[PDB]
Amino acid sequence: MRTRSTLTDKNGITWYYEQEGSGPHVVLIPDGLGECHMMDKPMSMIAGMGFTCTTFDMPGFSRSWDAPPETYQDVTAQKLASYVISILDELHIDYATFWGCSSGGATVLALAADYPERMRNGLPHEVPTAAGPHFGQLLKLAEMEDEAIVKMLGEEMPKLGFGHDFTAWHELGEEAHARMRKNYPRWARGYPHTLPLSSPTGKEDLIKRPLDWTVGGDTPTRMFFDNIVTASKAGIPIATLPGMHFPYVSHPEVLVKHIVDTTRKYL
Amino acid sequence: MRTRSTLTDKNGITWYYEQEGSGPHVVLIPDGLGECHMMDKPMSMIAGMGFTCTTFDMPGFSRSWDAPPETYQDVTAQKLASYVISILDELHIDYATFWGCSSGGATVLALAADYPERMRNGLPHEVPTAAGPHFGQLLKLAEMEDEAIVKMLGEEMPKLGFGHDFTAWHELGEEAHARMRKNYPRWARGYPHTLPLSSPTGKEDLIKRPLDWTVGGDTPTRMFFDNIVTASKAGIPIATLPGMHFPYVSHPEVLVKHIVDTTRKYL
Amino acid sequence: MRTRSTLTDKNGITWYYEQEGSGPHVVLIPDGLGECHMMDKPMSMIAGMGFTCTTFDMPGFSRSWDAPPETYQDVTAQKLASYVISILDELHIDYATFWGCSSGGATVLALAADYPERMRNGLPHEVPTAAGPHFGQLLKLAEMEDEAIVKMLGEEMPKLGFGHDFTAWHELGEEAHARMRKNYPRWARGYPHTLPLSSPTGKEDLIKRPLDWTVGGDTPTRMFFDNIVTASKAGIPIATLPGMHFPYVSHPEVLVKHIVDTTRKYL
Amino acid sequence: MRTRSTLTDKNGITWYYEQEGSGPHVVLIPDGLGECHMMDKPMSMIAGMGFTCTTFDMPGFSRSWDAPPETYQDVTAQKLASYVISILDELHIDYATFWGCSSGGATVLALAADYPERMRNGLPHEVPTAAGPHFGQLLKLAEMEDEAIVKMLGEEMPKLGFGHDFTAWHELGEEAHARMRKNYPRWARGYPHTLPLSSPTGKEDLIKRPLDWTVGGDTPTRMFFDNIVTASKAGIPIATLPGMHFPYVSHPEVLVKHIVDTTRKYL
Repeated sequence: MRTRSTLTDKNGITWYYEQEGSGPHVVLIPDGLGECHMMDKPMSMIAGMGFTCTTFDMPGFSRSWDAPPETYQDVTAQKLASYVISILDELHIDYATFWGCSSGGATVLALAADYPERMRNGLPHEVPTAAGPHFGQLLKLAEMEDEAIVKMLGEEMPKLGFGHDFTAWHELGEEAHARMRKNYPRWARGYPHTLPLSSPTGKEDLIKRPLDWTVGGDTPTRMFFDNIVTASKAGIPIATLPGMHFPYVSHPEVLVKHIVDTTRKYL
Repeated sequence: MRTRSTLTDKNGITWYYEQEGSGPHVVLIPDGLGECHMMDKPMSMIAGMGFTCTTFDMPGFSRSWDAPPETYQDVTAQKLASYVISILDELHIDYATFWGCSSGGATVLALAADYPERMRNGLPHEVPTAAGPHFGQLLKLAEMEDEAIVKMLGEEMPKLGFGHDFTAWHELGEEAHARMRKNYPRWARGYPHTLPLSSPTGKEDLIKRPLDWTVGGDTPTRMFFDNIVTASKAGIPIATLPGMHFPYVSHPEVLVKHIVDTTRKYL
Repeated sequence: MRTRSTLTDKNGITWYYEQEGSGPHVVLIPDGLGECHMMDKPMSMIAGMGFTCTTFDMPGFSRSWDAPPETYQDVTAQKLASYVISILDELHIDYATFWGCSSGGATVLALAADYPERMRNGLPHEVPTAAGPHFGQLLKLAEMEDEAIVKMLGEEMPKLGFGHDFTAWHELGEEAHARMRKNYPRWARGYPHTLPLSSPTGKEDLIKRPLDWTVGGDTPTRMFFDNIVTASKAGIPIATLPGMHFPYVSHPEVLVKHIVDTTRKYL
Repeated sequence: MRTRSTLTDKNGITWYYEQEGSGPHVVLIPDGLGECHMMDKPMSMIAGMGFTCTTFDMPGFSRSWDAPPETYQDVTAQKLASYVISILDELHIDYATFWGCSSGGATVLALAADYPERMRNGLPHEVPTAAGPHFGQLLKLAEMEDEAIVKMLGEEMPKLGFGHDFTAWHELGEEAHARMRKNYPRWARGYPHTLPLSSPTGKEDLIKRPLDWTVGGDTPTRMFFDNIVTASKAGIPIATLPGMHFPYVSHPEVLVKHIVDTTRKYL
């Protein structure tokens, strides 16, 4: 069923990746934490609908930890899109539906803007576009702390702040949380400062390929208000889905329903 | 300071009203509960900025409870707008800034659509427009229950669902909560089933007068998402202010700052 | 089934009281708030088991608030016991089971100590014996504040501090909370400073009559730890029943089961 | 500094142990999870008071998991006491103060009952003595589930149920939580069926050595009510300390103050 492997890109990234199913390609880009096990529960549900689903740990994170520092420092949506294109090319994928949340969502936008020939349709979720607007207060200062306390402020927050199902978030498992531990400071040093102003949100870029922009049902309106305003002004289908920042974690069944339903409209 | 009185208008409504300050007129329309004491803390702060602030209990609610049944049964935004115009005329207010949340917001829009000559600028907050767009549990069924259980289901829900400031929600005082208890079943019989369909949200009505549409910063996105989409597509300035459904209760200082700042742009 | 009245005893207290049922007498003494509507749901369930249940508002509180200041200032367990004896005499009760929580529980203990001829068996719940028993807020300080802020510190804390069944706490209804609001400053001025030192907890006094001492199952252990230690060292049957400080509000059915079961062992 | 090593005892247990400081011996036995990193913050604070502190992971758990199945199946307080005696002998500790919570507390009691010559004074906390003196699901059924879901109900419950300082509980770190993951199913299969009944709580056993029995300040009264009743009836010093089930995690400083003060009274 699920297959796992490791492979290297000309960039020097040693990716860990997972695939399951057959049919049209769906690519699940993780959020900033870069832990693809968050997709573990949804993927089977997606693949069962007649799709081959692919995911991977992000460069420098979890089992993709063997990567050059430039791939997880000063990170931009454009660089992440290039990395996704690389791993995706190496996996002999031609053209695909892309899901992404947070920085991954930014990546999705960068994929729509700059590689439209490779996208059937895009699904971004809660894209950060402002300095500080991802959880609550400025993450952009967390880099000043020592690693242990960075991981401790981060793993102490994710449950109530956005991943608001303690049994599911914790159902990710202990090996995954141990990897996320080491992911937190790398994310804080490379993902908060640089990602927000790089999400391509211009009308023409958002319109190049079919785009379904979503927001967490229980997320406070102010966090990703700008997403809604931008999408609706650009004419992008914008909607809410159950959960907050990790709909695939807190509500895997509704996440797969949304993924499949949207993908089916653009086959 | 605060002046209070009771007066009858031609509809047969014996209004209770409050006024404070001097200067341009600001009218604070209550939410569906119709209890104007929720504005008690904000009003002084607004009036201190050089404004005459007027509020009142809604027909059939609290100290305006002595009113004909049609004024609080099968309630529509149009009926509420006519009642507000009546009380505004008798207080001989010519033209005013109007604030309204929920049904009051629906009233404000109805005031923009059908009485634009009387409105200087409008402020609606969290306008109900759908049978499902509400952070409760299908209000439109509550009318089937007994009065006591309607009021107790009511008073248990808005404190965390609609205010999220328990000490502030509760500082309203017990005479006010005593009125609100008796308001709850009347609200359930007359405000959930008829009011959502009646808010005029067409572009043409929304553009007649200056309009600042707001949503609670801490409201989860799905509750009034439609408000955001509609306002942004129509070109209406839309933003978030601290609080949820009762910003004047949970966050009075920022509520008055918002009211004053917006009103000052349109004198 | 319920009968209500008012009557005056020799102290000058104008009591409000309620009675229901027939059979052996059970008297439910309120907690410090002195609001007998907290027993509204339990009483019927007790009365249906073949008992006439009597309750009343405490002197100076709710509908018994027309009372001399001496009856609700510098309050002691002994004074409360004498008042309860007076009201019971006027109601032509000779002999009865007594329930009491907090100061009422203190009253029960004093009734066991000084009026053993009048009680068949006693039930006290979470009797305060120390200064500022509650962990977080020092009740012994509330008297320094003004009435509004006292009532707001009170009505705002009891719900999660004392009941943790919010839907039950307010189904008490509007009038009950309206009375309790005004009860708070009187309780704060008269009940935290003097009641804890007056509970008769000597071995011989606790043994004069059958005594079942209870603590809320969900109460933090330290709040009424002393109750457990004292009762168990004296050989008094001590157990917990569902709820915290207001078991008759949060858990009426198990409260009535406990009252009936214990009373049934001593007719 | 803290010293770390591994060693083998006659039972076939590959123990991981930690030691710090000099002076009289204080031994900190883990709760059922058997993870001694929970003592990481307290130990230094104890050592600074002039004590050599020793702790270890319990057989079959965390870094002591390489152990024969009999040491973590059908676990009794007596077996755990014998294992603890083995590890203390191997570290050539003669006589010491022992702290223990939950099963570790049961062990402490078993050490007082059956090895009193080795105990300076004993400190047990929240000893399980019944199959049902908690709130929710019967722990004795958890073994019927698959390991992943066993770990998932455990890690999802204790943070708010037993160890309630989420920032501290999570401050344990991810390597520790990764070990605790694999600890959960072994605990469920070997610790809840058999342990509650093996704690020696008879008066004669409890009096053999100085014993201070404690309960969590914020623990609900019903969880370890039996502990309070038993200790008070036997004449054992019984008191509350800040926290719930993991005081050394949630409130390390006061845990260390308690350990040191009690130990110093019996040096």
